[PDB]
Amino acid sequence: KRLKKRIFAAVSEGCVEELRELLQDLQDLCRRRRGLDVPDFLMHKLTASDTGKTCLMKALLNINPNTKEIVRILLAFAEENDILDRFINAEYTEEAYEGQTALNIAIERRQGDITAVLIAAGADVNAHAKGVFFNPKYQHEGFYFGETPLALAACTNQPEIVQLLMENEQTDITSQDSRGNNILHALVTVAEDFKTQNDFVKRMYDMILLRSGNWELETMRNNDGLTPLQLAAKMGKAEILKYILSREIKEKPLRSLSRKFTDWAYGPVSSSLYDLTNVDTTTDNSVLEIIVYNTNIDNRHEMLTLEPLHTLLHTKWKKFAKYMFFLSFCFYFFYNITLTLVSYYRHKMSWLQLLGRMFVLIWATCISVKEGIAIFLLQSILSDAWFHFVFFVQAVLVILSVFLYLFAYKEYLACLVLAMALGWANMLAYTRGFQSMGMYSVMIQKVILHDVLKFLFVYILFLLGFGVALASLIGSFSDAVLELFKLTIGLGDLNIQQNSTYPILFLFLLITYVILTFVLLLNMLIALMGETVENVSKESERIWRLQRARTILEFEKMLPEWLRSRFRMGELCKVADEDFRLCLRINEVKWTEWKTHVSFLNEDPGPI
Amino acid sequence: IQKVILHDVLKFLFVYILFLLGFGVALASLIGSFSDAVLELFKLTIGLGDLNIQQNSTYPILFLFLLITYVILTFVLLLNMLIALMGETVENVSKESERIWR
Amino acid sequence: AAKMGKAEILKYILSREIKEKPLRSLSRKFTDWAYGPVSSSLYDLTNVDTTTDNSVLEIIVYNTNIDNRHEMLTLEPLHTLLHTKWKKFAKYMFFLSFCFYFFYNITLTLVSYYR
Amino acid sequence: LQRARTILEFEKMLPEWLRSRFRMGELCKVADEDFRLCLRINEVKWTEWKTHVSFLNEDPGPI
Ligand SMILES: COc1ccc2ccc(=O)oc2c1CC=C(C)C
Ligand SMILES: COc1ccc2ccc(=O)oc2c1CC=C(C)C
Ligand SMILES: COc1ccc2ccc(=O)oc2c1CC=C(C)C
Ligand SMILES: COc1ccc2ccc(=O)oc2c1CC=C(C)C
Repeated sequence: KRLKKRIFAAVSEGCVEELRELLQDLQDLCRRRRGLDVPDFLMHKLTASDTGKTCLMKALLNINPNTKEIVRILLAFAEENDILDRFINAEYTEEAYEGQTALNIAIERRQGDITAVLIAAGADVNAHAKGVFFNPKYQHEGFYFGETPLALAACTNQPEIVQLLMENEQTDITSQDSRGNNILHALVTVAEDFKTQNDFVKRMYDMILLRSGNWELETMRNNDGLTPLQLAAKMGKAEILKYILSREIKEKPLRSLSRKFTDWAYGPVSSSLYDLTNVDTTTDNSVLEIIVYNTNIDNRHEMLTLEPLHTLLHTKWKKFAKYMFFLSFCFYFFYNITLTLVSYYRHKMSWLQLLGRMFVLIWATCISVKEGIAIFLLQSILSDAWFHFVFFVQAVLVILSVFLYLFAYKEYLACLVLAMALGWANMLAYTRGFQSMGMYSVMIQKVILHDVLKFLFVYILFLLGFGVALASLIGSFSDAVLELFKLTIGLGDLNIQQNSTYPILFLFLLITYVILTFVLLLNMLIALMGETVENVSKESERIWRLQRARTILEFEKMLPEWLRSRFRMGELCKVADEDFRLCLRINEVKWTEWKTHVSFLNEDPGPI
Repeated sequence: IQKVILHDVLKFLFVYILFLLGFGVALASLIGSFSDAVLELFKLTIGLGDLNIQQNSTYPILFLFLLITYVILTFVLLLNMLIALMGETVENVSKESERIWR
Repeated sequence: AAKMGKAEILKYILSREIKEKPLRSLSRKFTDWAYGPVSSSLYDLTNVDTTTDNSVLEIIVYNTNIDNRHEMLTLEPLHTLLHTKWKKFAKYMFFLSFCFYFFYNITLTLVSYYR
Repeated sequence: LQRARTILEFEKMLPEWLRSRFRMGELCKVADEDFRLCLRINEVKWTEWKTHVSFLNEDPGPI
């Protein structure tokens, strides 16, 4: 048993001669074991039974410059012993690291020739790794490359290994794994910005894709049920998503697997067709929908700047929602006027007094029904869900107050005033929907209610400290609050200063409160400017790009299907043989670079 | 910047006058008197209204609420247009001034 | 290094690791394990932590005369260890001290003459 | 500063036996005849790429 560990030590070192003679000793052990015929006696002596690690495994852990000689001897030892398939394709037995198959290790240790010999040995190169480490619940715990030796070298930027694994016979590029992912998913899953990662995730996405040659291995969906394009949306990885939409290929026999088809070019002017296979909302899950209806990811302002999203989003405003938002704006504007006039300022022939109150009741319900479902469908109060709360609350209190008049409880009038009060509050809520005027204010209403109230929570507590102090100078306590609030106004004067007890002490506590208020009110004035400059100033139009585009698709589901069927952007076009696609046309002009053109949708440039 | 300050302050004032008349009909419901309620609430911007006019006939607890909500929100809004004019009109209107001067 | 407050040398002390085998003992920031792009490390705590009467962290705190204390605390074995001591002790300790003195001021003003 | 000032100021206020429970880091062996209390921090790098030869352990994950 010491002899086994001495081998593991000889595994751990480059002692070539010491490694050889122990195998000569182990060969003599196999000779003396006649009855076993050494199937597993070879296995038992070369492997710790608790962990499943072998001699070839542990040698690939510890890399020395004598490692290549260790490999060629270990493979020479197994081949007389005829158990190399059992030897090389051994795997881990514990639930962590589960089935690692140290061909995986040599990829991770980046040894190309050592990898080539194991391929030349034949090592089941589509070996699915498992284990809690390879599929971690947390980011700090493990590393999720997607359980594939091919995808590992892809994820670890070793393109020659990606090249060398590419032309094996039983490679099976289309493989799936635990969590249901394909090789492109993990490439999306493991990606960052141009900071901290430089374009290899893009390029290794490209390099494997040219070998593919089929629309499948993008049409596949995971166990979550998502395409790599869909998973690009849900993960929100921006830099890969730019590459997907503008993926064009000049090289002829596989120009089919391409997007952004070049329509025509005539010198500095060209036109192009961006594909709409799954971007537009004609399908239940679309690219544009997932980017809108998620708050948890990040960075939604960046992704919407990208081109086939950006123009298509602009067109849907122009043909639908600029009419739709202005119409919704005018109806609720008439609704608030309809509330306040017939409150008490104004029943047989008086039709328009009665039909006016009827018009209030019918429209407030449909808002309350639609918002009541929508709130029940769903973090939230930071953006737009607190707003959709107030629309529902204001609608109910209109309905609730009139129903108090039916049961004649006297608070029907008082609840009616609160309903009309919040009716103008939601009238302020449409002011963000203009391009400019609400949006610098509304997102800073998020900020100015935060920063001034924390000053006011100081200041009201700063108020009541001085208030009980002067009340001790001889409800009168509530009157002392009202007296000291006049000092903020300036209404208190010299004659009220003529105290009964200690005029010298009463003269001190006044002027200390005056100056410190001038200290504090100047301080929040200064500190708001230095903090909210250029950060809240930019984040304002960020949410303006959000909450507009939020509502645009929210208007889109409100339209009927037959009227949607008229308004379909883009057009059915033929980019290749036996293919017909709806695509979006965008004209543009470049001047800087200059190239002759070989890829054409048409010969004739102009619109026919 | 008279081109600019008439644009940016009036859109605040078109909010604020509409922000005025919403509170104006609310306190008028607390018992032309409607035009007098505008003149009463404009005194609050001046500071002329005081404690004795607060002694309402109906619901003093509700009349105490609608005053102080208008005071703070006015201090919110008038501070907001003060901040937003500085961050927007810096260095762009400041350069475009001498452009038109040329 | 702490008392003089020389920052640039102090970064070299804490992350002083050596790959060269026969003297890898005289090293700090021991590499735990690495698997591709993910690695773990062990920063030593020979004299940094306050288990000894004079420690590195103590001298950086309890001096005003030197300079530049914001720079030195950005350094790594200080920075994480300082963050952990907030989380396991002082966020409970400061909030508890905050609530007692908050109750204390209310306890002062009420029984002044109101009751 | 003043946060981290008070943190160590709270530290001396604690008793020794309760401090003895809360000891950050762990006793580990980095070399022969050496045992040290050290702090573990995980991190991720992408830019440079090197094969690894210096190891505390062969097995990456927490056991
Ligand atoms: C009005 O159309 C919209 C609407 C929303 C967004 C949101 C993000 C964005 O970056 O772009 C957008 C556009 C395009 C604007 C123009 C001037 C072509
Ligand atoms: C165009 O109609 C609109 C417009 C705007 C809104 C705003 C919020 C909302 O929840 O509902 C709305 C509706 C639906 C009302 C009807 C009568 C179908
Ligand atoms: C709350 O933990 C603290 C406390 C104090 C300091 C002081 C200096 C410093 O630069 O870093 C600090 C941290 C670390 C914060 C995080 C979020 C890891
Ligand atoms: C946790 O206890 C606290 C909390 C906060 C402070 C603040 C300043 C101070 O000088 O002393 C303090 C103490 C010690 C009091 C006791 C009863 C042991």
